[PDB]
Amino acid sequence: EAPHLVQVDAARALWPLRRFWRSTGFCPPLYVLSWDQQLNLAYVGAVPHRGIKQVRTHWLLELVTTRGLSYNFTHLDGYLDLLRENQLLPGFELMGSASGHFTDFEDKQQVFEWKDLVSSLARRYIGRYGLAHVSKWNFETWNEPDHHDFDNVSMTMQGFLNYYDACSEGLRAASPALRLGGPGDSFHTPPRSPLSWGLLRHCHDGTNFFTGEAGVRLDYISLHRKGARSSISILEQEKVVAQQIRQLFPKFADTPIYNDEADPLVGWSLPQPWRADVTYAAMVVKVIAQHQNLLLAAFPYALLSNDNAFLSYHPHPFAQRTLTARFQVNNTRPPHVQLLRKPVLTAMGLLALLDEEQLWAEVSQAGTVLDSNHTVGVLASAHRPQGPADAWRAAVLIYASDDTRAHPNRSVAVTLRLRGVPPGPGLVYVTRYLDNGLCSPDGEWRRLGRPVFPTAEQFRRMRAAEDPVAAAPRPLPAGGRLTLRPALRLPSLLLVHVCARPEKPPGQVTRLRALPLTQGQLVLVWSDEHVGSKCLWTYEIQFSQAYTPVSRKPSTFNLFVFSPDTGAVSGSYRVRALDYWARPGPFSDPVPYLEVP
Ligand SMILES: *[C@@H]1O[C@H](CO)[C@@H](O[C@@H]2O[C@H](CO)[C@@H](O[C@@H]3O[C@H](CO)[C@@H](O)[C@H](O)[C@@H]3O)[C@H](O)[C@H]2NC(C)=O)[C@H](O)[C@H]1NC(C)=O
Ligand SMILES: *[C@@H]1O[C@H](CO)[C@@H](O)[C@H](O)[C@H]1NC(C)=O
Ligand SMILES: *[C@@H]1O[C@H](CO)[C@@H](O)[C@H](O)[C@H]1NC(C)=O
Ligand SMILES: *[C@H]1[C@H](N)[C@@H](C(=O)O)[C@@H](O)[C@H](O)[C@H]1O
Ligand SMILES: [Cl-]
Repeated sequence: EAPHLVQVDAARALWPLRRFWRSTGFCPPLYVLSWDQQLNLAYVGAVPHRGIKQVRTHWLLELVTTRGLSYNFTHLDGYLDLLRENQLLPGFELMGSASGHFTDFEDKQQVFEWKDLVSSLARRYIGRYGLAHVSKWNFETWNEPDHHDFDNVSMTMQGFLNYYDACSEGLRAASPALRLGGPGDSFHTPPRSPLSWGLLRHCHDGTNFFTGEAGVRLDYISLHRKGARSSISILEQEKVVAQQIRQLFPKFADTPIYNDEADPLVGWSLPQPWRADVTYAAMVVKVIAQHQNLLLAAFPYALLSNDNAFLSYHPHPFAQRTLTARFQVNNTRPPHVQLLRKPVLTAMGLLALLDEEQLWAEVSQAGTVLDSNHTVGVLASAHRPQGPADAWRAAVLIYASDDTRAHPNRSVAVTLRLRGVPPGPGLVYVTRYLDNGLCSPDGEWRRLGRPVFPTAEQFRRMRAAEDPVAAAPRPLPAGGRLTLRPALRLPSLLLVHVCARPEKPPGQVTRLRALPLTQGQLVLVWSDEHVGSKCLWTYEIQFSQAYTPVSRKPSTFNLFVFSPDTGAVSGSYRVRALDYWARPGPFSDPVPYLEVP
């Protein structure tokens, strides 16, 4: 592209910037407690600053069995505990037959039983995690009721309404604070998608199966719309459906709309080279910027989820719609699993640095102003100080993305003119850059000859490309102004982080834990919930076999694979935050690790 001017005015905070994109999801195949999944959700929960919050999970109610009605919740307990351990919430689709029990939602007895199952499970988890926590969950209907083969379950139009009423009453009986929505489907033009449009009319005007009341609770409306490789198309399609909802159903004018399957392209398992690397990452940011700049900044849009928490399959470790790249290394004894962080997951960590107020910004090319429906765009945020562990911040995230198309020839000259940064102590800036040249684990894999079972050393070389290229903190010029002139590739992401120096140093890393990978290798993962500030250079890790630093390139991602040359991993580990002014936080409580022949 021709040169782009990107202006950001830090003195001009316009309105809130809600972090509406912090969701992923997946469908188990016909698993959720496997070691593979345990590693996967550790990667998902390791996005800093709760950058991913929800995991929308299909078939949760196939993790419950019945007797008689009694319910065995053992498997469901295991999955929800695993999300909880990783600071994640279920996108709780009320989806499953309870291992064959439910077959017909026009059978009155089954409808009552469904309500009891939903009451029972809700009360259980309110008891297990607390009401405050469970009230944050998006309980949702069965996935895509108009595009699903219900098979051994009979789910008619009326059945779906009966089912819904049982979901709603089941949750109500447990607590009125619990949230329910649906249908989680595309809303094709009537007379298509009868169960989806039918749900809305039923909730607007229909009769409640249990109470006879006119209308039924619907806390949010969830749709699914994908891009067919176009980013802007997602937004376009959402607006058409939201307008039809608004016109047909006056009561839903302020009802929140979710797009909880908002992917570039339908079909997660289809190999696509652009899914492997920064191409997918930059498009995801582009879609988000489009939503903030062209919609939210007036339909009541509240949530966007990229449905990309699936585990990839041989022979396509990198090329599927996944946050991680899975390698089932079958030539070791015993065989083991390794995951790599793909650029899309790393990108969610850059988005996570965006703060609560949107700053004025303008992108232009030779004086023509361009909105986010273009290949180059920006999201800029500012943060107002909380306490003494906090201070003023600005985060500027620039994308260069031609959707699913990557051209190795293609670059863009950007001039970033940041002004209006308020006076503050120890002002510094840090840049983080991602492109396919420097930061593609898939690139490194292909350069090594695409080994199906990479060696330990080969895995090290691939992982070295996971993190962005980071420039050390530099002091900001006086007058609160900064001009940068980066060359950006297409695709690429550039985050410019400007921080004032908090009075106190970082807080403590917590919930350190170690997941075994194989002999001589483990994953360390931790929480940043008490660290306080986002102005972090790295997490210093120490190992006592006393304590010595594990030297590594800077990384703010809350997970590290330890794979020393020696295979000596027995001992204890501890982790602490290091800020932009070289001040450490307190070390986490340490975690022991013992390999036993
Ligand atoms: C290493 O061992 C594992 C055994 O766990 C092998 O995993 C299996 O890999 C195949 C893919 O080559 C998977 O089959 C695929 O399933 C999907 C979804 O149903 C389907 O779309 C594909 O066409 C294909 O049938 C299979 O699910 C998977 N099984 C498990 C339990 O993970 C892996 O292939 C072995 N690696 C090598 C190189 O032999
Ligand atoms: C519940 O299911 C689990 C695992 O599937 C099993 O270990 C447990 O014994 C079951 N409890 C029953 C049948 O009461
Ligand atoms: C985005 O730009 C294209 C032309 O490049 C235009 O046809 C489309 O309508 C635009 N969409 C929006 C929502 O601005
Ligand atoms: C939505 C979608 N049809 C699927 C896909 O695109 O692969 C997947 O994202 C999800 O499991 C479906 O509900
Ligand atoms: Cl996709």
